[PDB]
Amino acid sequence: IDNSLNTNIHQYHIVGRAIPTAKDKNPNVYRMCIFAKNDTNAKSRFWYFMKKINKLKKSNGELLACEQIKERFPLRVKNYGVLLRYDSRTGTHNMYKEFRDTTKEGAIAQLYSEMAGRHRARASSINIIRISEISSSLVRRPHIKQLLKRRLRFPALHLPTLQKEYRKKFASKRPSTYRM
Amino acid sequence: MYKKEYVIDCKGHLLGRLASLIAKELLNGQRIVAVRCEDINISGSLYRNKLKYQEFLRLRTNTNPKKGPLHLREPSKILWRCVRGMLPHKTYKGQLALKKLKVCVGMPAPYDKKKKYVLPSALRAFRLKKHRRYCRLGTLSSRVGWNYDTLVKKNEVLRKQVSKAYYKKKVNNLNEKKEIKTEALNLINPEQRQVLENFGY
Amino acid sequence: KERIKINKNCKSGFLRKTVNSTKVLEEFNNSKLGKKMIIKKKRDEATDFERFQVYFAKRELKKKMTTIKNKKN
Amino acid sequence: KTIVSTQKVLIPEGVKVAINARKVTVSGKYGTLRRSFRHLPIDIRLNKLKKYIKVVMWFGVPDSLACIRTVCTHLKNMFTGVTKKFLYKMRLVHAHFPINSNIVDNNTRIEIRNYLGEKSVRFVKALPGVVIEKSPNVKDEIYVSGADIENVSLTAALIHQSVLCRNKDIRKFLDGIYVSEVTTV
Amino acid sequence: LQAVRLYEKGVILGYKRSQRNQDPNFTLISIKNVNTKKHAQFYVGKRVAYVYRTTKHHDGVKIKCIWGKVCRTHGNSGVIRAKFKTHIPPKAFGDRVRILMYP
Amino acid sequence: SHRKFERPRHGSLGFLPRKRCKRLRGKIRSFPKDDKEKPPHFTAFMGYKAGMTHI
RNA sequence: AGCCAGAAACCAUGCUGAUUAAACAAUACUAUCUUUUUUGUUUGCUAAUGUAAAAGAGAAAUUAUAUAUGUACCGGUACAUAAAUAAUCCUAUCACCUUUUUCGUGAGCUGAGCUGUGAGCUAGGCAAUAGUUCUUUAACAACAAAAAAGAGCACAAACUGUAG
RNA sequence: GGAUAACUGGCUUGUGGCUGCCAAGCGCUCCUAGCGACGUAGCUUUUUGAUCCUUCGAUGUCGGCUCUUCCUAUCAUUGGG
RNA sequence: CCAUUUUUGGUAAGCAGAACUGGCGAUGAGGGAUGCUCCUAACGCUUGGAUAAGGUGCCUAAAUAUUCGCUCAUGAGAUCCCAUAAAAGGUGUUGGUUCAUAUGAACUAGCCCUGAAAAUGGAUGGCGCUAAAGCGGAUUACCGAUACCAAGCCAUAAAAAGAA
RNA sequence: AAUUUAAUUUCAAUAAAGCAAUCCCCUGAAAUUGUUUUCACUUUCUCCCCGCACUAAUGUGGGGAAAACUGGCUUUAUUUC
Repeated sequence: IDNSLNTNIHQYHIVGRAIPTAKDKNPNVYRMCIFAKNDTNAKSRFWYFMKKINKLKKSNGELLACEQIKERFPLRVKNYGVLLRYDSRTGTHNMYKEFRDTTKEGAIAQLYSEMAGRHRARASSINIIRISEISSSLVRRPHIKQLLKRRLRFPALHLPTLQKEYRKKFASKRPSTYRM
Repeated sequence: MYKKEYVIDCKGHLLGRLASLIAKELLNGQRIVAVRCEDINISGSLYRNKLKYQEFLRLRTNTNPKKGPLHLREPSKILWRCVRGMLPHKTYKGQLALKKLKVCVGMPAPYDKKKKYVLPSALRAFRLKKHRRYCRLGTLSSRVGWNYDTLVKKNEVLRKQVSKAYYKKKVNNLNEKKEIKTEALNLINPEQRQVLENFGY
Repeated sequence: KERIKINKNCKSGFLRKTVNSTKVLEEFNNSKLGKKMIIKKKRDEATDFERFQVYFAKRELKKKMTTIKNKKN
Repeated sequence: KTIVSTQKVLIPEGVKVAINARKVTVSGKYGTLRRSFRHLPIDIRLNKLKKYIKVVMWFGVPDSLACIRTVCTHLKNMFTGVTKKFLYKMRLVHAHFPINSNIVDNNTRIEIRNYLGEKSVRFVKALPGVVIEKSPNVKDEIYVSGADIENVSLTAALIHQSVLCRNKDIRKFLDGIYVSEVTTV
Repeated sequence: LQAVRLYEKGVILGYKRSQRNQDPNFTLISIKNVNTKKHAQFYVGKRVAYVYRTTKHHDGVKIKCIWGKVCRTHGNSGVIRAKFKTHIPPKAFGDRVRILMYP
Repeated sequence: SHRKFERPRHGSLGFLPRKRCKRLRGKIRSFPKDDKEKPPHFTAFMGYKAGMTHI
């Protein structure tokens, strides 16, 4: 239960094979990791890739395993690099982008948020090919490179946003945006 | 009611939100006195607002402007007109709400004695990014030639100096009150004094 | 206001030991905002008798203060 | 975009800087110069002990970084102006006609008569705090001088624009008064 | 002064309106210092009194009463639904209503 | 469609409504602006039209 | 970012209307009449009632708000103080009469004395309950009667004609 | 009888009218000061169609006069490049 | 006669003519500001519930919600049917990608801009909105039909069942 | 507001011990239809050297060293700290 609120989307290891036949008595086993909102969606995404890659379809295959993946440490930061193929209005484009997070799932959430925000690209039009941990020295993006410096601080960059109780319509004196 | 009158200092506020928030309350039934109405902000630039007002000025009833729309030039009336836009003024509830709103340029003396309040959700540097262009309504009105600003500025400075003497008097009186209060904590019962210290005052 | 310099990662035990060592809650409470918050918390949770006692004490205080102000004239 | 952007702006030597209340102000040998930055997002700070001024912005974006350089260049000019005084030298060109230059209002307004033989009067008063002097060194030169780089430049430009005439060609009609040389005294 | 109350102020809003559509079965109350769902839930079962003054005497008094109870929320910012024993007047929209501390 | 030949309107539009004047007296709509420098003096005078001559 | 000059364009100025604002101010003279208290307002008429808001209807900085305000110096310098702001402060139910002490303020006499009024302290034993709750009839405003006290123009008609 | 023409209106804008982009040439030399073929993209309803949705128990069918208002795609006048 | 998809003639047409299905017609409640056909959903009379389409700054009922982007427009932009905008550009900003030697090229597509002219005054439905109330996501909460669930009542239909 | 016994790479401390020092939990980079082998990667409010106050900062840019406080693992007990 916890008390925890925001942000959800999960990681699944799915394994499947072609249905056994007289013609082939030892089907090829195919495995993939898939980021999805649930197991049924994860199976469908696996099937879409199985259909695109192989000539296998749900009617001609069998599930060997499907199991949810949990990240090794929830609170230790890693730099995840993700390679995407996405579709524009005209056609197809490739991108490999870098995200600092404690979770691969969080990095995918940032990626979907970026693809939506910077290109107006819909979830349907994205294909994730590999998300993996990248060393600090190796990183291309300057926005991730800046985080990786020796020392970091800010004088508070964010406006207040008090609880509903204290968002009342009238104030007694003029306030300030933030303390110095 | 919630309070006898809410008096609102329009300095630092953005037009739309101040009007919109007032309108829902106004419909609920509070009477609200907007003071310093000239010093409200529109979020467009000076040019952008001038352009919009010029277009508004262009609007007319071709066959007879005597029964046409009104190009209201007072900042209070501009605010009033905008609030009317946010009311169903053709209804009886709307007519009543429209009557309840009071708008005042600068600070009038029956309300200079009175307290003034502000709307924190309508403050410009709360709700508009710092680098964006903007314009004060009185300045905009002056820009499209409808200057009544210099008189208000003269009035405000005169009133503000007198007010400053009032504030120093109020502060002085509070200092003396605090001294008397602190003196008389010894004069009250110990156990009661200790209870009063324990939960604060 | 407070900050204590820390290592790269957390650790719950080392944080607990360091927080106990530096006495940060005490310093926060000593600071004015901590005082405002603890006074509000106590006041809210107080009993009807406690509330009457506070009212009674202020009423006593006002009587004495007015007596001084009259005497002072 | 950037986390931190900074600038360290050269010592104003022998002169009195003040950074209080967003209207950055330097006084010196030739004047006191005032210039607001209240609309800018920067934490301009006076370094003071070793002199210098330090400009810093937190969480900058490329426009803001540019503003830091614009402001530092302005501060450098402000220091230069009060220390040594800005001179805009304007040379008067004419193929034929005499242009009569009467500086009036105690060296504050140049009155111009007879550009292209016009027999009509062009008046240009100076902006606040700036001198319009003449050259004894060479006949056509006009000195526009002051503490503020902007007021002298604007005044000189206004003098040029006021003289310059509308209509027909210009390519062989080179006549007029033009800024030649930006210096200090 | 000697007439001191116990029971607390609120404002009786409209009916439980909808956009261009009307339900008079439910009334909407804004309760004076209540600005959130959790706080509205605190007073959820309470008896409500709408007291009003007449044009002229009835039996012998000029003061009359409609009785109700708050019964379920209508929002997240302190708007609560109250059901009364009969439909209340549109005349009384935006008026003050009285909230008993019982049960 | 457009008119065959172009002419302005007859008469000023700026004196509509071309109704009766409210008050008989020739009321001054606006005074000349005051000048602090000048010595105090009257700005207007009423007189009666007696007739015309040539000079 | 910051600025500047610059057009028969734009808004004022100017000028016209303004029962287009169901708008308003100042001045002059005036209508048995005006003022305070009490009771009432449960042939067309001749005593007479209304509130879209009472219920603690409590609340004085100021530019801001990528920093302010005092105070001391000479718009500038220095030193303080605020900074989750109404997450507050103010606040009021200690009835009675009687014993005793202090202080605010009014009034009469010609700044003092006394008395009245308002506020506190000190000592006493004394109040109520309508049989379980069914609006807490407690605010504002208007009026009629009863007592006590007070100080006129316009229209018309004739005449006019700068009006019709 | 608008179950069906001739009239406005309406859809459409072929046709008419107007603006483009390109660069082979023309423009002494020079693609673009001015032009602009061979192409290709729009806009408009200031033309005429296509049309037959509206009106056939009557919306008076051309032109002129008079008279006013609105547009700009600016012919002149102002400021300009 | 209308819509999707397939479709023939015609430059095109809210034009002429079809196919399959569903509608409308003859039928409506809620949404789409508004509207015969779009979406949700088809209706005895009532009470309560929980939702749909759809929304939740104010008009106008629910969030000035949360969360990450993008966006400044001297005519920004705002939801199928739905009421215009293209080729062509842009040293405006944002992501990419290919190349070359922390710098120079070249592309690419997001937004935004020029390209973008018309008749009473004028229209994201209006006000307004830019730390959005815009545009692209995602996260929750709330409001939201006469449909849906539960209950009552009415009639019809069918079924039980009956000749002290 | 909770709650049961399961399931599925959960933890986090507690106080006594060890192990290695960019090394380990990890994660990089490398050498036909298998494994495996190599060196890359932590901290620091430690110290030194150069810049000698050069800072966004109670510091700081560059060069080196230092350690295991810090962290990681193996243990042994411990869960109402």
